[PDB]
Amino acid sequence: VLNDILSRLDPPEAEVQIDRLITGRLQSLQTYVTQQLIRAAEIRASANL
Amino acid sequence: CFTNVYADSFVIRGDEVRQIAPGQTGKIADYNYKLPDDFTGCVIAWNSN
Repeated sequence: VLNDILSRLDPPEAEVQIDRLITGRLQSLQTYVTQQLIRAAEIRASANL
Repeated sequence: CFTNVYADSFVIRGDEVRQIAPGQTGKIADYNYKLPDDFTGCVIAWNSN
């Protein structure tokens, strides 16, 4: 929970924690987007067929 | 080289020397002198008993 980190820790370490969270969430989003791209290529092949 | 150099001089007690640093809290940091979290520069302290 981002809000708990913001409210609980001091900014110097909350910044590192939110950096970790942002990296993780960005990686998850990138994985989802790549999977969507591949599945959409599959569906485009199906639609061409 | 730098475009701005600002020597800030004052006196504290030894236990409070730790408070003169970015991201610190306490009497001195909260109410007397507060550095920015992204402070760039040097802090120098020496006993003057």
